[PDB]
Amino acid sequence: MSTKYPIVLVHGLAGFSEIVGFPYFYGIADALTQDGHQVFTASLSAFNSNEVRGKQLWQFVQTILQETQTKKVNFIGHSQGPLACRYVAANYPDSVASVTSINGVNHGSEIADLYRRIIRKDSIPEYIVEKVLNAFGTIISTFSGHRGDPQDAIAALESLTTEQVTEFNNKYPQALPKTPCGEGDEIVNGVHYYCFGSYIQELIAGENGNLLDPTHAAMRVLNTLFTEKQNDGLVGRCSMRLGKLIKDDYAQDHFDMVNQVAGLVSYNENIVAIYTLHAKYLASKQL
Ligand SMILES: [Ca+2]
Ligand SMILES: [Cl-]
Repeated sequence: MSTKYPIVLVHGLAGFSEIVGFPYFYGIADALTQDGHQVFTASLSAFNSNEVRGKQLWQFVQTILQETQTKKVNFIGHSQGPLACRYVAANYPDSVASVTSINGVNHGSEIADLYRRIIRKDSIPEYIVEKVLNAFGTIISTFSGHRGDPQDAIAALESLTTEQVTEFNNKYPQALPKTPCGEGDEIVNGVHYYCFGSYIQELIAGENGNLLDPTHAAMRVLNTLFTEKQNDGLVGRCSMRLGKLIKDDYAQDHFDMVNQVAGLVSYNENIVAIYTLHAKYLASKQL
């Protein structure tokens, strides 16, 4: 069961593989190709708007469609990636077979909102300020070797705020939940939409691998700062919703759902198998 249309993995941290030394979707393109699927990876700019990432993505896809002569692509995006995918699907539906959003910031990130308030010097209790700053420094240091300037992250997190995703969502409403925390239509203008998510949970005798992953400790701290108690450290469970829900109750953090860092995840969960099973599902729908 390989897909009719090529899979395009989409993320919003262009430069990751060059700076960090391994792919953002850790182990995923390899496993999908072992299974017979055509796989591309689109790495889009972190420091740009969602619209501008969507335009970069279209240029990427137009380019691969010329060569595969396949007409359409199946997008699999994580975090900011789905917003760029949504842009291409809304604009160029005849070129998009599906959009699959994995822990997408589809309605905004409470942590991005909080970081913005910090940079604006709103009155935030200092203990909250330190939790955010220290988690970001730990994440940024784990991947890049430097903790960064806290104004380093601004250009990136701005496009993930509830404000800026709301504005995006007004222009590109396709497949968005109607009800608070609902599902969207599976098919809009011929494009199939699917979503996956996860949230941090205290269950038994994990977390195993993740005990060695500094990003997981950062996510666990960030998790405590949200009004939405079910979240993945960066995005609240309901904010991830787009199109048809597949599964959103994995006990995983935001990074874990891309098998990071370096395959350190909770509970010896096989994250790559989430992606390979989903590819077979897409193929099963003649995509
Ligand atoms: Ca992890
Ligand atoms: Cl990458």
